[PDB]
Amino acid sequence: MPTLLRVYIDGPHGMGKTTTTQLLVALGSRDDIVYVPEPMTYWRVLGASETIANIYTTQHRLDQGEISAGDAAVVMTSAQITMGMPYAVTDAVLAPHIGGEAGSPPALTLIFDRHPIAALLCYPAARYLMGSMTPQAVLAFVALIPPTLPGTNIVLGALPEDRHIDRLAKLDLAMLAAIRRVYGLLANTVRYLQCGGSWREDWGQLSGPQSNAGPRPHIGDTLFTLFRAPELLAPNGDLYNVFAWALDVLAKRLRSMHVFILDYDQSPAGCRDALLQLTSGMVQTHVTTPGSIPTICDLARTFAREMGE
Amino acid sequence: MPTLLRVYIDGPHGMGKTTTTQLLVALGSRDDIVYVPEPMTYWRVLGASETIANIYTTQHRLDQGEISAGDAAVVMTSAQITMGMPYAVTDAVLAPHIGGEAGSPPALTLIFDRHPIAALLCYPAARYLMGSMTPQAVLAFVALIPPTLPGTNIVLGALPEDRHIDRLAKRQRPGERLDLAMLAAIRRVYGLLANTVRYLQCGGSWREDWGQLSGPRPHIGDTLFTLFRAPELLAPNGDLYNVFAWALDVLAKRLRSMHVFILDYDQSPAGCRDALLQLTSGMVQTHVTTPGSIPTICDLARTFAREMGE
Amino acid sequence: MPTLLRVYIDGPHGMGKTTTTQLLVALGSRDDIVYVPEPMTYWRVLGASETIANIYTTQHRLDQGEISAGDAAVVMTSAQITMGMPYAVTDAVLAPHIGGEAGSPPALTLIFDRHPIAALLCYPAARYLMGSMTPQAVLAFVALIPPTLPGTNIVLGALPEDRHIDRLAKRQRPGERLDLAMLAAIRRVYGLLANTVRYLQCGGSWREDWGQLSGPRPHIGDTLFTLFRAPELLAPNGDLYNVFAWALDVLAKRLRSMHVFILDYDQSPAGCRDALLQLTSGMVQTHVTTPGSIPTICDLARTFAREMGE
Amino acid sequence: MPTLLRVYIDGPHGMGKTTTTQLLVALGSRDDIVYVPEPMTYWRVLGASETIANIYTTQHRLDQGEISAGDAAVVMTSAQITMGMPYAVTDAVLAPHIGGEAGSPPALTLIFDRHPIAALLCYPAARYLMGSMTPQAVLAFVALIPPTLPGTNIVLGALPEDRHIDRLAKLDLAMLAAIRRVYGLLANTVRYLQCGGSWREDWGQLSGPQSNAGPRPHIGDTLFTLFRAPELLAPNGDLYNVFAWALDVLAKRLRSMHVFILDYDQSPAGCRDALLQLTSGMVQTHVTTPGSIPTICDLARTFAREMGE
Ligand SMILES: Cc1c(C[C@@]2(C)C(=O)NC(=O)N[C@H]2CO)[nH]c(=O)[nH]c1=O
Ligand SMILES: Cc1c(C[C@@]2(C)C(=O)NC(=O)N[C@H]2CO)[nH]c(=O)[nH]c1=O
Ligand SMILES: Cc1c(C[C@@]2(C)C(=O)NC(=O)N[C@H]2CO)[nH]c(=O)[nH]c1=O
Ligand SMILES: Cc1c(C[C@@]2(C)C(=O)NC(=O)N[C@H]2CO)[nH]c(=O)[nH]c1=O
Repeated sequence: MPTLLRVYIDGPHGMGKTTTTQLLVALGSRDDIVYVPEPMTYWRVLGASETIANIYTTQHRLDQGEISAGDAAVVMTSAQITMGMPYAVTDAVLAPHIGGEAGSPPALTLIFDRHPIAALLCYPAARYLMGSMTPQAVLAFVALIPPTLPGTNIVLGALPEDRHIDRLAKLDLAMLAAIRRVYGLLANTVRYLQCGGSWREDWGQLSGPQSNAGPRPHIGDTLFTLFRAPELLAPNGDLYNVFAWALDVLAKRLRSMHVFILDYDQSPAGCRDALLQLTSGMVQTHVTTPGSIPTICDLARTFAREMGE
Repeated sequence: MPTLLRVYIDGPHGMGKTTTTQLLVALGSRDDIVYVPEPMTYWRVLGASETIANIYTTQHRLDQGEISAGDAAVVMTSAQITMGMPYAVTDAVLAPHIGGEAGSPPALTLIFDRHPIAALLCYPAARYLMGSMTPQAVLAFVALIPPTLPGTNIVLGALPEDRHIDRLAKRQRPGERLDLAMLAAIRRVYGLLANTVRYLQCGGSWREDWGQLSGPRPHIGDTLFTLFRAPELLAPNGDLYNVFAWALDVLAKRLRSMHVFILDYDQSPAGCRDALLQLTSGMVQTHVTTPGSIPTICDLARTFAREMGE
Repeated sequence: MPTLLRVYIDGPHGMGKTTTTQLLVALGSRDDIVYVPEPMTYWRVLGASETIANIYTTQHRLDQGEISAGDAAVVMTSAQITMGMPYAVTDAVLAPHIGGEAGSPPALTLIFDRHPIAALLCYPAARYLMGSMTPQAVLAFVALIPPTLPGTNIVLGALPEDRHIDRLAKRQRPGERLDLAMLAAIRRVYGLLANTVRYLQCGGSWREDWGQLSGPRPHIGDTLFTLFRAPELLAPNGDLYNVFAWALDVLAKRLRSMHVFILDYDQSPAGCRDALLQLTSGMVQTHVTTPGSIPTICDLARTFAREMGE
Repeated sequence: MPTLLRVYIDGPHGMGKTTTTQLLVALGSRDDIVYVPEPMTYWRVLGASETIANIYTTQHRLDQGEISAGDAAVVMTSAQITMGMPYAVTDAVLAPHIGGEAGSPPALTLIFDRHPIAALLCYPAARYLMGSMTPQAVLAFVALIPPTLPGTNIVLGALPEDRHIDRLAKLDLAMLAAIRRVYGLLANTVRYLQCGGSWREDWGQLSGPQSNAGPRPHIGDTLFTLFRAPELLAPNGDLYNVFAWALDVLAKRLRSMHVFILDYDQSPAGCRDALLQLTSGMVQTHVTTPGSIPTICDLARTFAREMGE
C-alpha cells in the first residue's frame, strides 16, 4: 500500500505558520502535497456570521464589564462549536482511510492549518484563563476530542514574546499570553505522558518547553493544572469523577501524538527549511484502500476551495 | 475473554410510568446487570446551574418574542455541550474495553440511561425544529458523535401521543415546561431516527436520493436527512455545501451500524421491565479486550451512579 | 389506501409450549388480526401422502446406512418442493396487493405461520448439514425465493437448547423422529440467518469477504455464506462457480431487506402472546394497492385456514 | 436510457432452434447481440451428474415397470430443480436491470436458449402426461415461476409431426407428443388470457395453435385442462383452493408475455430470416441504470463460458 504523511501545523497565531506552510507546499510537485488551509469562509459565512468578530467582541464586553462571566461563557462555548466544525468533520471522514503506522517517500503529504485540538482544547483553555469560559465547558470540549488517528504529527511554534508581540502588532496581549501558555503547557503535556506520566499518580503535587526532548516535566507545567479549580472539586478537596474521566480522555488523546517544535524566529525561507527537516523524522501511515490517496486529495482540495476563502 | 451486552435506553423523554433511571434501578439487582443512570447532579449542579430549567425558560421566551432566535441558539448550543458531557466521557473511557462481536448469556449486561446521540443529535435536531438552534450547530454536534462500536443496542419507545402527553404531565421535572410543540418535535426526531437506521441498513444512499427532497426502504423524506435541506446549509444554486454533506456522511456511518429495538411503553412499569429484558434476546453482544474489563465497567457504572445519579 | 402489517412467525420448530398455529388462533380473535396457519392438510394429504414422516424416515435410514446420500437427497429435494408450495402460492397471490411502506395502528394485521424462506432456504440448508441434500439443490431453491416485498417482518425465536429439546420432546408430530443432530442443524441455520441479515444491513459484501473463509458486523464465518464454501460448488482452482455466486447475490438481496424480530420463547404461551404483540410496535407496515385489498386478504387467510389448517 | 431486447427461443426440442439462433447471432455485430446458450455443463456436471441421462433412465424404468409412479415422480421432481436452476438464477440477477416497456434499434439484444417456464412448467407438465410426475408437483413448480419481467418475448416453434419425427430421429415418441402438446397448449393459453379469458369463469366448460392471432380459444385447448385430475379435486367435484391459486399464478405469469410462433419447416437460412422478421414487432424495454448494458453482456458471456459447454 501507498503511504501517507499527515502534518498539522498549530500553536499560537502570528508566528509565521501560514507563510511557512505555503513555502513548504511550493517546493513539492502539484500532486504529492496538498494543503488543508484555514477555513475562514466557514467561520465568517457558512457556519455562522463573523464567528471571530463575535468572539473578540464578547471578550471586550466582559473585559469592559458590559456583560457577565456567565454570558461570556455561553457565547464562547457556542462559538467554539462553530469554530471546530471544519476540523472535526474533516477528521471524521478522513479516519476510515488511515491504516497503521509505517515508519519515520510518502505518496501524499497532507499539511493542515491546525488540528481539532486547537478548537476542542487550546482556545477553550485560553478563554478559561481569560475568564470567558468555565473549566467544566473546557472539559466538555475535551471529552469530544476524536480518537487520535495513527501518524498524528503536530508541529507547534516557538517565538520569543517580544518578537511575537512585535510581529503580531500589525491587540489583546492577555489572549496572546494565555494562548502561548496553553500551547507551552500542551507541549509539556505530551512529553509528560510519553515519559510515562500518570496524572492520577501526581495529582497531589499540584498547589501554589520541549514536546519530544528533555526530561519528564512536572505535572505543574502541564495542562492538568488548569483543572484544579474549585468548580471541579468536591467538598473533600478532590476532583469529581466526571472531570477526572475527562482528564483521562485528555491523557489518552495526547499520549499517542508525535509533537514537534518549529523555531519561527528565522526568515521565511529558514522556517520552511526548518520545517522540511522536521518532516524527515515524522511518522507516516498506510492507507486502507488503493483509492484512498485520490479521495484524500479530492477531500483536501474541496476543503480548500469551499472553506479556505 | 468474557462477553458484554450494552443496552442504551433512549427515545423521547416521559414515556414510561417510572423514569428510565427508576426502571434501571429495578433491573440492577441481579449482579449480572449494572446500570448507568441519568446524570442529574451534573446538569443541575456540577456542569452548570439548572441546565434543564434554562433550556425550557429560553424556549418559552423565544416563543413569547422576548429574545431573538440567535439569542436562543447560543444558549441552547452551549446547554447541549453540558448535557452530553457525561455521555461522551462515558463512551470514551468504555470504548477501549469493547472488543468485536460474539454472535447472535453474557457475563455482564450494562444498561444505560440514554446514548450520546440524544444530546448530540436528537435534542439539538428537535430544537432546530423549534427554531431555537441553527442547522449548522446540529451538524457540528453530529460531526462529534463518537464512532459507533460493535454491539450498540439502542432501545427507543413507542407510545400514542395522547398517552405520552398524559404520562409526561404527571412528571414535570425541575424547571421543565409542558410544551406540546417540543413533544411533537422530539417525537418526530426519534421516529425519523428509527426510519433512518432502517433506510441505511436497507441500501439507502443519501447522496443518491437527495434529489427526491425537492422533486425497499423508507422514502428519504421520512428520514433525518430531510431536516438538513434547510436553506442555511445550501449554496446559492441550492447545492448542499461539502462541509455539511460530510456531516451527513458521518451521520450515515454512525447510524447504519446501530441496532434499534422498539419498546412499547403503553403498559405498566412491570410490563416495560419484562419487555425490555425480553428484547435482550435479539441484542448483539461483544467480547471485552482484557480480563479485568468486567470490574472496570462495574466500578465505572457504580461510581457514575453514586456521583451523578443523585 | 389502508395500511397492512405482515408478520411471519418462523424459526426452528418446537420452541413455544403451544404451536405457532395455536398461538395464532389465540391472537386471531380481534377482527383486526387474521392468521394464515400451518398447511398441515396439504403436507399429509393434498400435496402428497405424509410428507413429514417421509422426511424423518429418510433421514433415519441415511443415518443407519440403509440408503445412499444421493437417494436421500432426491427424496428430500422433492419433499421440500411440496412443503413450500402453500407458502409460495400464498406469496404470489398476496404480492400485487402490497404497496410501499407507510413509516415507523394498521387497518389489518396478517400473521403467518412461517415464510417461504423456511421451505426454500432454512430446511434445505439444515438437510445439507445433515448430509441429506446437495448444496446445489439448496442454491436452486434460494434462486426461487420470491422477491422481498416492503414490510417483510420475520419473527425468529430464542430458546436455550435443553429447553428446546424438552419442549420438542412433548410434541412429537405425526411421523417425526426426535433427532438431536437435526435440531442442532436447524438451530444453527436460523442463528446464521439472523446473523446474515445483520451482516448485510451493516455493509456486508459477501464477495469482498469471501477470502476470509479460507484464510462493525458479524464475521462471514458466522453467516449463511460459510455453508456455500462446500466443495461441490467450487471449480478446480477453488473459485465458486458463477452460477452459485449469482445464487448468493440473490440470497444477499432477498435477506438484506427483511426486518428480523427475536422472540424469547423461554416463558409461557401467554407471555409469548404478549411479547409478540409488543414486538409489533417496531414492525414495518405497508399500504395496500386497491381499496378492496383488505377483504381479499381476509378471505385468502380464512379460506387458507379452513382448507389447509385442519 | 438505452433499450434492451430480450428474446427467449423455446418450444419442443429438435425443431432447429439452436441453428436458427446461431444464424441470427452471426448476422449482427460482436457487441450488439449476445447469446445465452443451453447450460449443458450445469446439467451434466455442475448441478448434478448427467441430469438428462438420469431423467431418461427413470422414464424407461417406469415404462418398463422397474419402478413405481411414486418413485419416478420423486426423481423427475428432484431433477427438474436441477434443470431449471440456470434459467432461474439468470432471471433473478437480470431482473433489477429491466425497466418499463418502450415500444416494438436496441442497444443490446439478448437471445436465450429457453425461458424459466420450460423447466418450471412445460417439461414438468409433459412428464405429468407421461405419468412420471404428479399434477400437484407440477403446480408446485408453477407456483415458483418468477414474476414476468416486462418485455418478455417468447418464440415458440411450429413443425409438422412427420417432419419433426423424421428430423428428431438422429427415441421417445410419447415424450415428443407430450412435449408438442404442452407447447401447443401453452400458445393457446397466452392467447386465451390476452383475449380476456378467465379460467375460473370457464372451469365448468371442461369435461370429456396461435399465440398472438386468431379467436379466443376454448379453455379445453389451454393448459388449465391438465389440472382437473382427481388428486386436485375435492369430494364435491371442484378443485382445492391451493391449486386454484396456483392456476391464478399461472394466469398472471403467462398473461403479460408476448409469444410468437416461428415456422421451422424451412431451410436454416429461411428460419433465420423468419426469426429476424419476427423480432421487428417484439417489445423492447429500457434498462434501470446507464451501466446495465455492459453488465448484462458480461452476465450473458459468463453464462455462455461457464455453463454452455
Ligand atoms: C482555532 C481557533 C481560533 C484561531 C483563529 C480562528 C483566530 O483567533 N483568528 C483567525 O484569524 N484565525 C485563527 C488564528 O490562527 N480562535 C478561536 O477563538 N477559537 C478557535 O477554536
Ligand atoms: C438528553 C437531553 C435531554 C433529556 C433530559 C435531560 C430532559 O430534558 N429532562 C430531564 O430532566 N432528564 C432528561 C429526560 O429524559 N434534554 C435536553 O434538553 N437535551 C438533551 O441532550
Ligand atoms: C417448513 C418446513 C418444516 C417445518 C414443519 C413442517 C415440520 O417439520 N413438522 C411439522 O409438522 N410442521 C412444521 C414445524 O413447524 N419441516 C421440513 O422438513 N421442511 C420445511 O420446509
Ligand atoms: C428444459 C428441460 C429439458 C430440455 C432438454 C434439457 C432435454 O431434454 N435434452 C437436452 O438435450 N436439452 C434440452 C432439449 O432442448 N428436458 C427436461 O427433462 N427438463 C427441462 O426442464
